[PDB]
Amino acid sequence: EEKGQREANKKIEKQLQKDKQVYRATHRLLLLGSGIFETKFQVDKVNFHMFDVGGQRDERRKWIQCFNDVTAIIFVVASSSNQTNRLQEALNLFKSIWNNRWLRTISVILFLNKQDLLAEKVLKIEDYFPEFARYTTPDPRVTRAKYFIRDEFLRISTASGDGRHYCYPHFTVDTENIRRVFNDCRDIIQRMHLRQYELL
Amino acid sequence: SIAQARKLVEQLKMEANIDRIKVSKAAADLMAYCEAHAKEDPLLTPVPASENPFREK
Amino acid sequence: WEAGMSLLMALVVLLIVAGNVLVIAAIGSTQRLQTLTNLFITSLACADLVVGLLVVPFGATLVVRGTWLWGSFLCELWTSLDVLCVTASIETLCVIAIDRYLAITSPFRYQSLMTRARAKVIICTVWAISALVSFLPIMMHWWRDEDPQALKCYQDPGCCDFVTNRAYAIASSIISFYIPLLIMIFVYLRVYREAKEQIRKIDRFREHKALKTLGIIMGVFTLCWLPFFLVNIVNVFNRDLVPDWLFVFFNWLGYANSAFNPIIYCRSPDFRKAFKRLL
Amino acid sequence: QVQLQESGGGLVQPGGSLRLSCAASGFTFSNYKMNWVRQAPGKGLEWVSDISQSGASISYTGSVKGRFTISRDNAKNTLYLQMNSLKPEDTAVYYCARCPAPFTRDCFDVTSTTYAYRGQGTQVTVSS
Amino acid sequence: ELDQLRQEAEQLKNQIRDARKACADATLSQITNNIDPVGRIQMRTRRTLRGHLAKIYAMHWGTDSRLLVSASQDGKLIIWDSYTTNKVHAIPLRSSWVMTCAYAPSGNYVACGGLDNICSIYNLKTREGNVRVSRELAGHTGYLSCCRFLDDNQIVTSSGDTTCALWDIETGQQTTTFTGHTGDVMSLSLAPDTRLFVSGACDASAKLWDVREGMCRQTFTGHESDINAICFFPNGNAFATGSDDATCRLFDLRADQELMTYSHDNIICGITSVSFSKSGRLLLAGYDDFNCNVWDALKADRAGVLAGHDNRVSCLGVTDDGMAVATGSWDSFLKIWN
Ligand SMILES: CC(C)NC[C@H](O)c1ccc(O)c(O)c1
Repeated sequence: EEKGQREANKKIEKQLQKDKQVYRATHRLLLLGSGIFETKFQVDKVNFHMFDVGGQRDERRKWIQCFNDVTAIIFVVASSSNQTNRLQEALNLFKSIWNNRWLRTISVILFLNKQDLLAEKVLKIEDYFPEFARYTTPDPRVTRAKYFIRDEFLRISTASGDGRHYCYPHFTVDTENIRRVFNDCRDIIQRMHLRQYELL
Repeated sequence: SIAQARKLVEQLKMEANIDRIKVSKAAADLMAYCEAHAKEDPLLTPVPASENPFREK
Repeated sequence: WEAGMSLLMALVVLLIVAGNVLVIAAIGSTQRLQTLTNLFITSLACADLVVGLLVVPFGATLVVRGTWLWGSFLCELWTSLDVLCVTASIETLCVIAIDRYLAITSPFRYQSLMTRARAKVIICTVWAISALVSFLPIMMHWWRDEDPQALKCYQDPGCCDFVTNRAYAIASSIISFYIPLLIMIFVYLRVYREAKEQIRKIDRFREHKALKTLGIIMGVFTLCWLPFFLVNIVNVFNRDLVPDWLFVFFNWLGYANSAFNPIIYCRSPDFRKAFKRLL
Repeated sequence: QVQLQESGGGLVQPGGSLRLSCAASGFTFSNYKMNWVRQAPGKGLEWVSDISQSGASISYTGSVKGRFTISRDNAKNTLYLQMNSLKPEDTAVYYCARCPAPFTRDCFDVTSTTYAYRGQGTQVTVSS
Repeated sequence: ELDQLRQEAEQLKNQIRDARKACADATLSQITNNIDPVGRIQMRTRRTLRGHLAKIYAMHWGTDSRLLVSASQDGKLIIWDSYTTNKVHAIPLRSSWVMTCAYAPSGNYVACGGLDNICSIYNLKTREGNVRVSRELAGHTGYLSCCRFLDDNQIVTSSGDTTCALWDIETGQQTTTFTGHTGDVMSLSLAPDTRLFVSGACDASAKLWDVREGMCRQTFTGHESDINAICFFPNGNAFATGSDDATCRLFDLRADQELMTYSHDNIICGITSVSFSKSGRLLLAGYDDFNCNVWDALKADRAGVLAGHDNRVSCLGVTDDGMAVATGSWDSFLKIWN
């Protein structure tokens, strides 16, 4: 029976070698902003699995830890948002994610969505963030507002980066969205390797 | 909001009628138990390697 | 003044051994350090350890005592072992450079292009190339020159000099230093370009840091090994240009290169922690 | 049991001043980062302010910057929110929230609508 | 008319508090002040099970004390033979994100689940010779955090939706539901009799449930943060809870009070898992600082340290015969200690 156990172990180990080679060739992304929703795509023969975590009850401090080793978190934010300050809520969520000890090495791809909404809105952002009256760009109104929000996020991000992770903000069409996720993942891996060699 | 308080009082009443012994009795019970099954704990009492199935058969 | 030379040789041996032994023990004891590239680092450390343990003491005896004292067979064996270990060390440095190049240039396929089995096969191939370039030629008398001075050097047991013919000198220098040098220059130029691009994307400190690291690596390697190989080629092409003591001194600088690899490739925080633990 | 009792809320004309006090019990008050949250009529829970363990790092929402002041007295295990120049847009129920875990910079779920470490809150009404 | 019920609640609370204060004869540390100190517990690693690609989230032994199942978020359920280190079974899972796994007392079935909000039950004894998915229990509105078998036809599960459920496996229906928690239920421990079970949630409270009635018997508080792990004492008259406040707490049932607290000033990390020894005098607790601590459950003095993992310890594995412990970690390795 020991020989049978050894044979079964050999078969299982061949299968596990195949599974290991297939597992390292895939990159897992956490989309944020029936328990889970998968989305598999391929860019330049590189496979990506994105996971939308629905069917949860808005208390994330426990099930978020499951994504300790993803390649990136795609953080979607509405630039426009009984109207509550949802932009500050997104800022606080981003700040809590950026400083979690189990996510201190995960880079975040920030997507500032609904730019046409904010555009038709500018002609209400100053009642919150009183610093908008002094901010200057580094119509002009929409540029001011969008770059101000991007700078708020970057200010949160560059306070504890530690060089281990970064933020990749974009203004947002799935074509360039997917292309950008691909390019940002490439940059993330490259920066990880460069930091490992004492070059960054 | 009224049923909340109502059957919350109900719940706390369910957990009110309970025979509670003194903590000394529970402490003594746990102590005597831990002491009665001492020889049967391999981790606490290292067993000779001959009978340990993780060193030799 | 010879006492100074003795002290210097002793200290060189001490540093080489100590450093490589520490690297080996650190990579073998801590599980966190048992990575893929650490296999190449282990190969390099073992090669430099064999150098410091066997090649340097006999060379030091040759230098101080002024002659060879262990016969002809041991002279041939020592020459072979020296060439083997030098070639292994330099080629392992080149392989580490190629591994970094692959990791940075193809970040997505690097998981499939590099495996532990492939790393083992690469290390075995490097050591086999070193063996077949060092031990086979020197023992089959293919490295022997036909000049009367070379004849006297080979015929006398108390003489162990590095006199070769054009063919063997050229081929050994090419397979040991020049090809690795070119490959390293290539890969590290590409790595510097990629680092500069990533720095531009992020944005002074970073450019300085990358330049300093790459300069340390390449300048140390070159400044230590290039003079000896240049003198070796020009010596096999013309004997009366370069004196002998300069040749031996450049060879010993090449040897001393063996003590800097632990400090150039094992300064990571995990390495520092393993060293603090052990030492 | 973990308890957070808020008090000091009431009615005040526009442009007045108030001081909300949150008394904590059932945990080491000094090892946690504290927050003030609020919920207005027909609205969701909105984060207002936060203060760190020592009391150095303080953060406000832009809507209240220059008016509200958060304070922490660790000797008495008390949190304070001093509000000045109150506007009708501040009418709401204010809650005193505690971060979930100690010795941490991240504060998750303080506005989750069912957070366990949040008090009952006090009413504030700014009107004639 | 609502204030009199407010003070009805007040009267109930005051009565229970005073009745608890009355049963305060003496502290556990007092009556246990004349026992023999356990001494330094020096355990070594005997087996290192490798093969998982990603972090391991849970493990369970099985009534044989030889085989054991492990779940890894690489999407794998591996059943190992701890004696020989050989892999007896390797099961690929639908959803990669698993959080718990259970070995049936009969050894014929295995169970897993996670962020998929489903409890998958696989059969192991098939004339086909290949492991299949025998059942899929659905109905939870949150992630599954723990599941435990009662027999080959009943399983108790805890979900992130602040609810627990008893499932009949043949019909695949939810026979009894257990509600009352105000946070995510993270762990559940079955009593040896299988009639009661305790559950700890993120509201910093534990609850004792009777299986055959679907009602909460007792509630226990005293932790300052979320409770991540809960384990029954071998006799079934007490239990232990590990929390994010960097402490462990031993509670008693018949006393209805907290009995003991295990903590140290230099420990500022949370507890991820707990488990007793066969005698129950050694309390093993895994921490986020990559180590495991062995406390003297009667003296509250740390007696041992298991330090062989380079990442977060996620599960503990005391066997039924008490011969070995199993530790899983986020480093993708399992370790057997004796
Ligand atoms: C003193 C001699 C034996 N050392 C020669 C030197 O170590 C060397 C190493 C590698 C070579 O390819 C070589 O031609 C010469």
